[PDB]
Amino acid sequence: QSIIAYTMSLGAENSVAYSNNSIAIPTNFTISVTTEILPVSMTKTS
Amino acid sequence: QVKQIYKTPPIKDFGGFNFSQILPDPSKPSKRSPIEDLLFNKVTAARDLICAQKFNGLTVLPPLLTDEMIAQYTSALLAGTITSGWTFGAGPALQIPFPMQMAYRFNGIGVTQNVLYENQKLIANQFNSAIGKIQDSLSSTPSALGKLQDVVNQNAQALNTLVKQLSSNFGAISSVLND
Amino acid sequence: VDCTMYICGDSTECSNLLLQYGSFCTQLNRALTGIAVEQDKNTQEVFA
Amino acid sequence: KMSECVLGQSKRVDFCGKGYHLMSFPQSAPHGVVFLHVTYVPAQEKNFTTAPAICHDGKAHFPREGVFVSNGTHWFVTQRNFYEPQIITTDNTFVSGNCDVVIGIVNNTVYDPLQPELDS
Amino acid sequence: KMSECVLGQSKRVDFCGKGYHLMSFPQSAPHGVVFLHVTYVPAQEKNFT
Repeated sequence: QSIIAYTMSLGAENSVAYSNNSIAIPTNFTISVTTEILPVSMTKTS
Repeated sequence: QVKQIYKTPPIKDFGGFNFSQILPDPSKPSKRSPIEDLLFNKVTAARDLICAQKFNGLTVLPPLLTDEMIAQYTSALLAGTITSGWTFGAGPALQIPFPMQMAYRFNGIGVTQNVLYENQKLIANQFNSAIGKIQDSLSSTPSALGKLQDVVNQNAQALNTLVKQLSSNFGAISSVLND
Repeated sequence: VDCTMYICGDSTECSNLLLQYGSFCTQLNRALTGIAVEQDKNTQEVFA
Repeated sequence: KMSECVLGQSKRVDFCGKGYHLMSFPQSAPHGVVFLHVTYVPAQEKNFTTAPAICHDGKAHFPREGVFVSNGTHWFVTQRNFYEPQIITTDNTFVSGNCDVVIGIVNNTVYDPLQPELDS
Repeated sequence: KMSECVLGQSKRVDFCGKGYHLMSFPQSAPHGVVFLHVTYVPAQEKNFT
């Protein structure tokens, strides 16, 4: 257990096989739910 | 914006579109496109302004993200949009031929795909010519990048006025206080 | 707006006392000119 | 956001959530509002082989709303966002010109649904 | 603008360039970003009844 400093990684590493006569198509799906927050008002004074 | 990082295949054939003027160049250490290098060049013993403003109570901090990482992000986005179309924007990426994607976009705008299928060489020639022309144009015109210059000039002017304000008497005997 | 006509007016003693005080007039005029040109920019951009 | 993502369906990408937007629900919060977005996500892909067009009887046929795929031995047509095989007929294709111009065309047969019943 | 005109195709007029939008490409610049737009333009009209 200690403190370590480093250089971050931008993200994962991926490559896609590209060909002049190839294609891919999905077969199953999924339903997802997300949440977002937004402020509206603020307090009145005198 | 994106979670993964994509890479172009080593072979650079896409049915007749050169695309060389925008892809990263492995030779240059900055791994930047010629357009990017032109933009960077176009946009621009003694004490530097940094230390000069330093030694009066003003400091400049460095940003968090660096140009290499920014270029990496840009290249990843470009490779993804070239290889997979819009599919990777809402889930896993799926490969598809470039003329096929062009036909889909032409159907989307509202013209039947045979028109594209029978004019491929002409379309490619026009595309390459347009890329060359825009390269020449942004190389030539020197007055198309005002806004960033104005931002820098405003910041510099504000700092210069602030530092120059120190020498005013404000109605007293002398500005210097030790005297 | 003009600095002197509102601050001092026509008094030379006030003027040559004030010129040592500071350089606020430049900033004031710059801000006003910026707003003035921004108006025409807005009109051009909406209608042309 | 209230105007566009709740009272209807939005086509703008990433405006009303990540994925393909379906519906929305609002909720009340102190000095603020809360949104719930429902989205559709594909999965479980599969590899295939494709061709641009088919030349049959000296004529070129194009898909009317779909795309041509091959399982290795046969050819079919399917929608872009889901897998379903169907027999290539003349009711989901249209003809335009001969097959001496389009690059990458293949040779196959086209099932005409008129002939078998006209012969029955 | 980056979210809408790049990751997909937009139908709003004059939002991602002049003319009919097809695709776009981003580029990086000091303290800024640059977008390249590709559009479609018809020509060579004719009269009919």
